[PDB]
Amino acid sequence: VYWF
Amino acid sequence: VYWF
Amino acid sequence: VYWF
Amino acid sequence: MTPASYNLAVRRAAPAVVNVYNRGLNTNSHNQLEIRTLGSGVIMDQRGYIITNKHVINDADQIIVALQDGRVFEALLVGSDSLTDLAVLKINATGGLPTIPINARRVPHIGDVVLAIGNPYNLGQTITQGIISATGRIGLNPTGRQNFLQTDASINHGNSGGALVNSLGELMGINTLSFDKSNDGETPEGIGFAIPFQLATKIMDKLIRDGRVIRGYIGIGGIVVNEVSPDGPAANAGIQVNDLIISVDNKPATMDQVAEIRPGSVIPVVVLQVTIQEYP
Amino acid sequence: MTPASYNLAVRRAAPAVVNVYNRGLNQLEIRTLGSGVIMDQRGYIITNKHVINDADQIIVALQDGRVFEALLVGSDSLTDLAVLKINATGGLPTIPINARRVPHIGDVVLAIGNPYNLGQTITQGIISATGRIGLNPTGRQNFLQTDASINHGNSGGALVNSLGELMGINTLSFDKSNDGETPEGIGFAIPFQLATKIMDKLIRDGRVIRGYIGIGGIVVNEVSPDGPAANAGIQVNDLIISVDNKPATMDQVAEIRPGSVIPVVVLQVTIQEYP
Amino acid sequence: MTPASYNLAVRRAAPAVVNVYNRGLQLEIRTLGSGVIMDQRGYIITNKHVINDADQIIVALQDGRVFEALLVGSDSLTDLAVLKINATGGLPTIPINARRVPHIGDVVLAIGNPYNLGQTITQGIISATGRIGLNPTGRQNFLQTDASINHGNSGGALVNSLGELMGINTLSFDKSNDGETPEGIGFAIPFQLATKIMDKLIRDGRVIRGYIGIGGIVVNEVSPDGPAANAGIQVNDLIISVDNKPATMDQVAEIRPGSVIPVVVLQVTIQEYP
Repeated sequence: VYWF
Repeated sequence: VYWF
Repeated sequence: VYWF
Repeated sequence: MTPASYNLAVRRAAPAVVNVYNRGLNTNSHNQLEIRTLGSGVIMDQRGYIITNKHVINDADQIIVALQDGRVFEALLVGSDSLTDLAVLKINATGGLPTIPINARRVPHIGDVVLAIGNPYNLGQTITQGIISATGRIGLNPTGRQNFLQTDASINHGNSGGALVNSLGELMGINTLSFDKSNDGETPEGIGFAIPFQLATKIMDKLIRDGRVIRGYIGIGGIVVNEVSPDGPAANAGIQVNDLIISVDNKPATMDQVAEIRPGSVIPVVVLQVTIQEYP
Repeated sequence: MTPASYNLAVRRAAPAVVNVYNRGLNQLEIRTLGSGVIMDQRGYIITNKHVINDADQIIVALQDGRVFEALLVGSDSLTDLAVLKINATGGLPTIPINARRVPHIGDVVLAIGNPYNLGQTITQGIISATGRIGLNPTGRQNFLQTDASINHGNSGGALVNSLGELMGINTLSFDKSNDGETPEGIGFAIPFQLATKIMDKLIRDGRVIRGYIGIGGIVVNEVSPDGPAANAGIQVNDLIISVDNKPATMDQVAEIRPGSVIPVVVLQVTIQEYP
Repeated sequence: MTPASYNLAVRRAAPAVVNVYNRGLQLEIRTLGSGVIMDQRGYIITNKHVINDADQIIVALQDGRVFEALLVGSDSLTDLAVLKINATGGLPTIPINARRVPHIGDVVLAIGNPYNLGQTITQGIISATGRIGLNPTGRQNFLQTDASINHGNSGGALVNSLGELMGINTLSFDKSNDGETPEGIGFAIPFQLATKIMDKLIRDGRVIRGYIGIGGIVVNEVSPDGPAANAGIQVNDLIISVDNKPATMDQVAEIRPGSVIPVVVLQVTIQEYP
């Protein structure tokens, strides 16, 4: 998961 | 509460 | 139990 | 080099803490002595006086004390105290007894490394380490105005009545119980309590002397006085009903002061003479 | 010989660790409780967000006896941090902090808090690990792990070394078992460096201003739709390198202010505050 | 001043403590655990309960490397297992001081991979020595500690403040009967015993113990008996000299099968402990  |  |  | 270690404390104090067994005669149907509960104890002096927890020895038909050196004795119950949960045993030894190191001038500090000596779950004597987490603690839930030392040194069933010593093997307190009780669901970790050595010792000498701790009961319940339920008799000497008070026996306004005054002595109370009775 | 002791750390740091009570409207009752750390003479105090969430009134109590009504100056859900402020003249005990100290694994540490509202209590352990993700599956966050015992009530309190220097803000312990056993000695704290950084941010912007691009996931692509802030100068699915004069990366994107034009290669985007 | 720390012990020992994965047929992780790299050859000690019924065992060092490992041997009695990996660029090994004798109260560090959170270090002290462990009637020599040990620590290292291996963390007192939860009670196999077991495993693939014909000093079983007790010995009675040596439990197992040994109150051949 990634939240940029 | 005390006990004297 | 002595398992000699 | 040298491994960091608290063995010195262990070597000095461990020999003096004993395994205590509470055995009963009506525990099994053939009435043969059998363990009901077990815990630890601390040999205080060479006369054979041992301190433990009252809850460890309540209603016992036979109290057995086993030392780390292999000797086993039957112990006599000389007295106990509900308020502090302390009990004093006495074994009859010949050949000498190991005794716990006590430094009466040492003052315990929050942060002091500490070691708990006892017999958790009867695995045999075990040493656990932590620090003194706090002082003057109510520990329990109600009042039990009996200052407790708090510590995170792991304490389990079997440690009760055992020793809490610092890194010099000096007696800091008698372990009494683990905050195992979380009123609902959770399991506290590292919250244990112990009765401070100075209190333990004063209780012991009183138990050896009177066979019970005689306290001073004025006659009220509930700074200020006031009970949600009926007051006691001895309050009909020279006092009002629901009020404060300052000087009681020439001194500024106290709880544990009343109890310390022998019953029968007429004392001057301000806001003047009252007679103290033994705490019922 | 004197007894081995960490009382020095206690004398130096304990006075600044306070008891925090989150009182809500049923009248006014205690909803939760925890601890907090007085960071400076101005009255700022760090604590956990979850400890003050939905509070109607926050009370702070010091070990010297003083009690105060506290102001919520800000909070951040990602790091679960929160800053409070108490209007205290007369002087406030402060927490020792050494910005140059590097915490090391194995360092002795003391947890200072108010477990089960028993009153302030100090427990001892060591730094078990660094840069961890706690319980959360995977979040842009890294805690310190310690075996110093922490319980309900320790949350938001201080984790100090043998010198009393703040190492972190205790948060939570490891939750459940794999098969009926209760984990022992596994706790987490936010590194004092990140806590200090988030505090200042909360004090300046009333909250944390993070720069969010417009994609979810080296490589870019999602198992779910992407955000509208991705149509500024980048492609659908691919990898990236130099972004705003720097070779490829997460934390840097958030440290950039919203609205700014950032040159993205594989050419310029505008950062939009994390929704 | 300088902060009190056991980082030295951590730097010296932690690098040799690895994460063990017991995968089982696709291949899926059945259990996690730890392991200790004993020497450069690539021999690793861990708990047998950790690698049991493993279709494939994987070892991961802290430096990033990951290897498939060979199960050279395991021992139920001691719950020990030895693995082998074939590294080439050198391996980190656990410090071992064979002359050092652990003392009750020595400070220790438990090094392992609890709940797969990653390598973690916990500290306590040696609470006791010579303990039979979690269950009596089948004694052993266990080291007891209050250094927090959780699921995942097994097979890992217990070291002192110098980083010296004190023992191999095995299981932990999880719950006393059906009542409460014990705190601060963990066990480890003494390093001296783990070393003696490892060597036997490397050499034979298993531990070859010398068995004769008795079970349950006096001699008498509270349950039946066996065959091998028919080479030249009585029924139920104590003994003294066994193989030119006065009275003995660990010595009979220390003798290898095939050999003939003289007894008194006069010869029997050593069978292997079933």
